Amino acid sequence: KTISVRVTTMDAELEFAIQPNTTGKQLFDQVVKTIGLREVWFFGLQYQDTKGFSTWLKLNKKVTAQDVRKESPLLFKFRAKFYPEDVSEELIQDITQRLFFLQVKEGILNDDIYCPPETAVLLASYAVQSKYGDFNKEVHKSGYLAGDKLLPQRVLEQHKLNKDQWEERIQVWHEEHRGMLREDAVLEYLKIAQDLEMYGVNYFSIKNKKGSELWLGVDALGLNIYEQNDRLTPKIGFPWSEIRNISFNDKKFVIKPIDKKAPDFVFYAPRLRINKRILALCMGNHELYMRRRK
Amino acid sequence: DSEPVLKGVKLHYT
Repeated sequence: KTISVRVTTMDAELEFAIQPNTTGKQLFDQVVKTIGLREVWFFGLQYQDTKGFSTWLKLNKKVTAQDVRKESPLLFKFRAKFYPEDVSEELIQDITQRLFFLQVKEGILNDDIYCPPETAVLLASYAVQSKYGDFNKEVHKSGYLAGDKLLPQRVLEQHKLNKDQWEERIQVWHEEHRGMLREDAVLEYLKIAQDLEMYGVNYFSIKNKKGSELWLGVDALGLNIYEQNDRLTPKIGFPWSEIRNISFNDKKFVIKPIDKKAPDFVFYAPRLRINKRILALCMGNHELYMRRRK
Repeated sequence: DSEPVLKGVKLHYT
C-alpha cells in the first residue's frame, strides 16, 4: 500500500507517500532533512489517537503499527517534545530557534501557557521586531499592528484597554528595540518566555490516592504536583536528584523520594497509556538532563 | 528502501 501522510511544522506543510513498513524514524528523518534541522533531539511527531489523545509517534516502530487515527491523509505535527534548560546556550541553529519561537508563541497566544499582561506586551514587542524589523515611520504608520494577533485572549478580556491602546503600548517597546536583528528578537522572546511558570511543562490530569484531582507536570528538571486550580505553583516538587525511583503499573504511579523517611507519593492516571506517556517523557527529559552535564 | 516520498510542500515565510 501507499498511504498519504501530512507532516506540519510550525511554518511548513509536507505531504508524503509512505508504505506499511515505513518506520517513524524514516518519516522523521525525511522531515528533518527537508527543512535542514540538525538539532533533532528536541523534536518529535505528534498525532491524534484512535480515541483522540495527543501523543508522540514511536520512531522505532512502524507508522501503521501505532494506533494513529484512521484517516487519509494521516496527520502529524512536527513539534518540540523536549525543551532546553537555557535557550541561549542550547538552540544554536536559527531554524531550531524559529521553530521553538513559533510553537511557544502559539501556546502563549492561545492561553495554553499562562502569561501576565505586562510580560505579554513585552513578548509581543519582540515578535513585532522579528516580523517588521526596526520601527520606521516612513514604513510603519498608525494602525500598522491592527492585523496582527499579538496578545492572549485572557489578557484582552481582563483590562478595559481598547485595541489602539494595546497597540500603542506594544509600539512603545517596539521603538525601544531599534537596531535588533530579527534572530536576536526571536531569542529575546524565548529568554522571557522560558521564565514563565507553565513554559515547557507537560501537564497530566491525575488523582490522589484519596481521589482528589491534581495535575502532574513533567519538565526538563523533574516532576511537579499541582493543585487542581493552580497550574502555576507546584504543591510538591520532585527534581531528578531528589527522586530515588519512579514506577508505574497499569494506572498507578509511585514516586519514591531520595529520603526513606519521606513518604512515597502515589497517584493515579485515567489510563495505562497515559502512564506510559508520562514515563516516556520522564525518561527522555532525564536523559537529556544527564547529557547536558557531561 | 521504503523511504517516504515527498509529494507536496507549502512554506510559510510570515
